[PDB]
Amino acid sequence: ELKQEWINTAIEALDKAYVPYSHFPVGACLVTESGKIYQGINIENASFGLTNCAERTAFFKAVSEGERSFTHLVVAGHTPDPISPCGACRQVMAEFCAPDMPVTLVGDNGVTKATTVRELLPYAFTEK
Amino acid sequence: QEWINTAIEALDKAYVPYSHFPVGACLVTESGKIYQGINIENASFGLTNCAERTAFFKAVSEGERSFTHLVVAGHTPDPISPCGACRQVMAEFCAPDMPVTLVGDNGVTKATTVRELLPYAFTE
Amino acid sequence: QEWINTAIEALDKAYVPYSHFPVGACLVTESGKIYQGINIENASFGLTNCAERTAFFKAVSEGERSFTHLVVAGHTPDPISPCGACRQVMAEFCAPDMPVTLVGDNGVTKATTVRELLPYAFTE
Amino acid sequence: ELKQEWINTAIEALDKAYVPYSHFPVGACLVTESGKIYQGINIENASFGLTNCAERTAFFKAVSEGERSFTHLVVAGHTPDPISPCGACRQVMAEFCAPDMPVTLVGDNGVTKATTVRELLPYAFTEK
Ligand SMILES: C[As](C)(=O)[O-]
Ligand SMILES: C[As](C)(=O)[O-]
Ligand SMILES: C[As](C)(=O)[O-]
Ligand SMILES: C[As](C)(=O)[O-]
Ligand SMILES: [Zn+2]
Ligand SMILES: [Zn+2]
Ligand SMILES: [Zn+2]
Ligand SMILES: [Zn+2]
Repeated sequence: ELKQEWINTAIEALDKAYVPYSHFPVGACLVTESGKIYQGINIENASFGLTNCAERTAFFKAVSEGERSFTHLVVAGHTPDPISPCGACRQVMAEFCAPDMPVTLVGDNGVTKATTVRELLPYAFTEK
Repeated sequence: QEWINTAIEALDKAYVPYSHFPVGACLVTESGKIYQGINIENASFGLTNCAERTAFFKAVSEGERSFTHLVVAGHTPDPISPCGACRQVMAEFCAPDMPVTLVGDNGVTKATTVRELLPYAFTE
Repeated sequence: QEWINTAIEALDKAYVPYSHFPVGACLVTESGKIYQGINIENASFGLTNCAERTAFFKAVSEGERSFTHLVVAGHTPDPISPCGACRQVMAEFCAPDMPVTLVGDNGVTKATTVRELLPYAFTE
Repeated sequence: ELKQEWINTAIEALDKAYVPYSHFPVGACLVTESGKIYQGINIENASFGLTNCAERTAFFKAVSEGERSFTHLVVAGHTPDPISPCGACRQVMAEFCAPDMPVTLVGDNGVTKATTVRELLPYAFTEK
């Protein structure tokens, strides 16, 4: 039940995207230790390199409000296969999430992929 | 003063385990809503996000598109200077005439604007 | 003219499969050495690198630290504007007085400087 | 023999770093289809988010000179375990390199890790 709600939150973010250059929305639902969620949207810039992905938007929102303990991340796109977080997003994930933290990826027609931080970013570069 | 206080109080909440250089931001909408930003570093420095951009990403994620003021604060002898990446995100979302207040330690402030910080801006 | 030609000729070599918006750069050292930059996009747009920054990274990787001119070109009606991220990298490595020539289509040019593009720069 | 030369190139980049903020050098040796190499260095900025990693510096050098076919990447750091490319670097790797392209990571005391693009960035986000 909870996972279905998180998926709906990530999907709803697709209509909150700021993507006037790619027209490629991505949505995220980041779940905290308490179960409160932070929604992420893609936010582009005319200089493409300053674009901020939905996953990172969710982390920056949560971390700015003092969140440091995360239990799940859901990411959605309008894609034939489940949306894949880019490497920059995976690196921010690794800063704040345990390797075992589950990640649910969804795409068109209900396609889903169950994964984890450890699986998305093996041998991760960290403060360590 | 409330906007200055929001930016300064953010300094004690920043995620800066690598620089120990906190930056705070207060982004104000036309409706008067306040969005607070902090800098959020990463073990890979290039993935660090500035306080100004954190505030914009928060506000834009909640549908805000009309901004009337930005305050940026640091623990600096002179009023802190927004970096060029932050200025480019300001230009994406703010009118050139939108005022920007820069703050440092011991009450020092500098009044500026989007137009002055990023002249001949790269745009759409 | 050679510096302008280097920046314009880079436009046909850019890696821009997503924007199809090429940008070229020519970075000149005090010794007269030329470094050419192109923009290099990524499927994740946020990992895109601008032509100006490509030129700086090339030059700095070869030990260059003294820069006397930067030319930036685009296929634009007015002279192309460096984004704020590029301006911040210029400020890392260039004196405020270093001249910057901006170029667009049909011979349009704009003369500027690091100091004018990024006033009150965030620094060391 | 060739791999030892690439490792020396990546190690030599450690003395070409521009890292006045972290004092954490990273070196890279990117090998093209012809065997010509591009050396990468870490290049920091006072605004940390504009820092460019050694791996990406090597790719940007090579790609600016028309290179699009890469056969190996070596990365070096002064680290107890073999240096780990961050996720941003892995994402640029995936733009230009085949999943099977080998990656050699080295650290202090000759420690080495043999890996690949597919292993560093599974289920990679791409143009596809
Ligand atoms: C799937 As993405 C472009 O938000 O890293
Ligand atoms: C003053 As800043 C490092 O947040 O651009
Ligand atoms: C003019 As540009 C997109 O290289 O900063
Ligand atoms: C190991 As690195 C900081 O060059 O991604
Ligand atoms: Zn991403
Ligand atoms: Zn900044
Ligand atoms: Zn730029
Ligand atoms: Zn990296």
